[PDB]
Amino acid sequence: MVSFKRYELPPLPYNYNALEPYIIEEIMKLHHQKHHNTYVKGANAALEKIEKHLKGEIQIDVRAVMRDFSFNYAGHIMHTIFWPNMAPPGKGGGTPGGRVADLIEKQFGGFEKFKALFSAAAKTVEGVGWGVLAFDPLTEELRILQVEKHNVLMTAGLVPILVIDVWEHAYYLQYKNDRGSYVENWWNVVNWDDVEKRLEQALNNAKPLY
Amino acid sequence: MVSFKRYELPPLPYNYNALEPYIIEEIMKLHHQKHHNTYVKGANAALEKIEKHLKGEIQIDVRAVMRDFSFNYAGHIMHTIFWPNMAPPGKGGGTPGGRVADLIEKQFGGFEKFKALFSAAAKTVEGVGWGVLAFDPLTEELRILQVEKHNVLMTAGLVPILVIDVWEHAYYLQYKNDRGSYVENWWNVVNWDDVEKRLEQALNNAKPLY
Amino acid sequence: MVSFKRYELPPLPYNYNALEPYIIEEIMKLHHQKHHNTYVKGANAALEKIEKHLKGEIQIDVRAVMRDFSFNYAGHIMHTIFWPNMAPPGKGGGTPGGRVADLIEKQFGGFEKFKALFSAAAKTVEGVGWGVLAFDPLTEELRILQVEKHNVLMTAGLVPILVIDVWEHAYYLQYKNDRGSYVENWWNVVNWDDVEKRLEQALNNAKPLYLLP
Amino acid sequence: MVSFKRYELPPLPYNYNALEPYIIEEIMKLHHQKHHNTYVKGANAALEKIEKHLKGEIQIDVRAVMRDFSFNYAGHIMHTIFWPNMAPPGKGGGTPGGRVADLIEKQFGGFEKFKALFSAAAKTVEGVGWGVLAFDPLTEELRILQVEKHNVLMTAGLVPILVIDVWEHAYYLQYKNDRGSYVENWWNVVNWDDVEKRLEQALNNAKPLY
Ligand SMILES: [Fe+3]
Ligand SMILES: [Fe+3]
Ligand SMILES: [Fe+3]
Ligand SMILES: [Fe+3]
Repeated sequence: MVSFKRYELPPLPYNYNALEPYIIEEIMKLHHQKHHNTYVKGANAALEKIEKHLKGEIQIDVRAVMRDFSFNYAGHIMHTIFWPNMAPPGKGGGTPGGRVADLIEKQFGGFEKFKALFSAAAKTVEGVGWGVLAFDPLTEELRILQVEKHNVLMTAGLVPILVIDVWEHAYYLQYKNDRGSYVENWWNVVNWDDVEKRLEQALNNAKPLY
Repeated sequence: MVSFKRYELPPLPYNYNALEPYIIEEIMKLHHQKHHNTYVKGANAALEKIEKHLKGEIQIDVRAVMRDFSFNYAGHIMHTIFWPNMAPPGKGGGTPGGRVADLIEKQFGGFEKFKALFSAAAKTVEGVGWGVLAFDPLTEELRILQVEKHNVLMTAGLVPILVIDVWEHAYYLQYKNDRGSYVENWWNVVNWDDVEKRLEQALNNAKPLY
Repeated sequence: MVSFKRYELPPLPYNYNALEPYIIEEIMKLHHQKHHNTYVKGANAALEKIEKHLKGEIQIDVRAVMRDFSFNYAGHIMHTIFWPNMAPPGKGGGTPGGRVADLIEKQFGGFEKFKALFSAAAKTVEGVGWGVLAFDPLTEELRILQVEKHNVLMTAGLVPILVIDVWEHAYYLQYKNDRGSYVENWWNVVNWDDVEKRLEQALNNAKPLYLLP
Repeated sequence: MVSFKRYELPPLPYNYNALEPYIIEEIMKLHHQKHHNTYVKGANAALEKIEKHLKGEIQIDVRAVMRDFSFNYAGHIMHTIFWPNMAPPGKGGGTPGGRVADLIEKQFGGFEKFKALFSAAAKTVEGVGWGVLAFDPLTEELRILQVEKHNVLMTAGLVPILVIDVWEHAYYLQYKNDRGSYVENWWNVVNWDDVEKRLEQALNNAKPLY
């Protein structure tokens, strides 16, 4: 038995204020340094308990520790995708090209219509959660869904390639209750290059994965 | 637009009575022909609604339809993994070798410790759900977790390689309320070569996705 | 400190085979002696942990232990209402009268419309759960809802007066996957006298719990 | 048939700035006028769909509409309890007497032990939700629990007599990520007069409902 590899906080791919005016520095700071850090620490702490259990040192509530692992792992991986999904206005914003634009044209009937559907998915998350654009390994097509918290409504298989955090902490300081305006403005920092790089990996690796 | 690719019910890799005496024919029949078919039909039905919305013919409750998609897609993919995860005793059962056994030693301290943990995870799912052995693309390590329903507690990233269905319909006609005995018996039909193939694909393809 | 009062498994109000042919003896036996008993034990086990935590004897995961309490307490109270909600065919079945019929006409446009809606609610629970007819203390009207597991989608305030268990263990041995047939057959053992009494209590007692008199 | 009685947004028992310095005016105002109002509308909108369905005027997804009703009704009743559970500091805060103090002594081993447990329950809500002190009709005793969102982990029977909102919108503008500090400060505005009156009604009324 070798000890588990610890999860690590991935640094932001841009400065804390690089997403202004659309997302303010203070949100980015809090979001990355308080919130994301906590998921990393929480996922590791769950695995530490599992380890002490396996080594016969303690007897854990397997369901409880696994619920802790699930929520914190999911928070960790969802944000790890969230950050590079965005970029400073210029590098971020506008409309996609390449392979992403092609499937969006094919599945959703154009960016316009995709954007409307994704925005509606994000805006209408009940409570806190995510709007998610995912690659389906079973059909090699794009799917849009919601995730509640970090780990509710998410499924096996589906590979998130573009996600928006619609937890209240993601916008409240700036947009107050107005999640709709947040989602509208988030489009101006979407890093279509990062998304494109993900659809590439998925088209190559996801079906041959399942 | 191109109309979404439909999901389809996979055939079982063996006859309905082939996992006897561990899982009786009537369960396998009902489970595949009734339950799994419902998920295929529901996942498609959800995507038909999204299509009509995209064609501008109807307006949908995006949240509601994506919850339907989520549950049925999850049910479909989880069962698609579940069937080939099992095999008629001989091909099914026993103790794993290869890379599966290798990381089972590294992560869990051996087959018996792993078996005990996986079994406890499976047995203690609250309500209906799944015990899941998954490959973590962020650490390239095994993780065990539970899923409730098909689409609760599941996270992005984690690739399920071995799953056990602990919904009541999976065992009740034979084991009645005794999920524990069903879980103990299920080990005798696990298709470890299938699990091995899945882990190999996961080691090859999963990490370069996130 | 004296701490907590324990939950106990109630007896059924009738023999295990008393709801036949609509619900078979085997289901009633397993459901009561194994499933319901398990919730009683689970709720008590959670309260024992909280106790030890409060005495400083251990330090629990409060979230985890409260999740266990929630699920098992909910299972216990839901089955506690479920059993007397039914009665052997004769006392059970048929159509309600009294205050329940009055509110069903007002809220739902009659019994046939109510039945169609309640049945749809029960039949379409995603995964395992309950169909629930409840009294709303804020409006003193009936409401129908679903509950998933025992403790998901349930809200504060609403007082369940008629519930149907649509967990798979409630019907599978007899109806197999055909939850629809089970739901249809279940109407034949509804104890409307029990539902009526619950509504009487709700009309008298529920509103003041929330809107102070 | 009679059209349903609509839910209405109650006024607060005090002005938006009356809970300062513990909860700032801007939070109280947004929380009441935006958040609570939205639940009232959401619960009414779900009931209207049910009505139109019953009148044979529209098609509904019964599950979806009932999920909408559940969430919004729950948000409404929980905030309806939340507001009078608080009072301007002076009338609010301090230490309970009467029947509430008596049960706190007998069950939790006194106020400080109760406060520590309730605070722990509130602080550790996973995602958004509520810390709840409820009266249990089966035992005529107090119980503590968490609720996630407004309508997850709540059970039948239990009557909330004291609740704390730990949705991020309840604290984020003032306390940022520091929910712990919010929970600690909230004790200074607890209206124990209100809690005592709720308990007295529950002692009188709750058990016979079941
Ligand atoms: Fe976040
Ligand atoms: Fe299944
Ligand atoms: Fe049951
Ligand atoms: Fe709130």
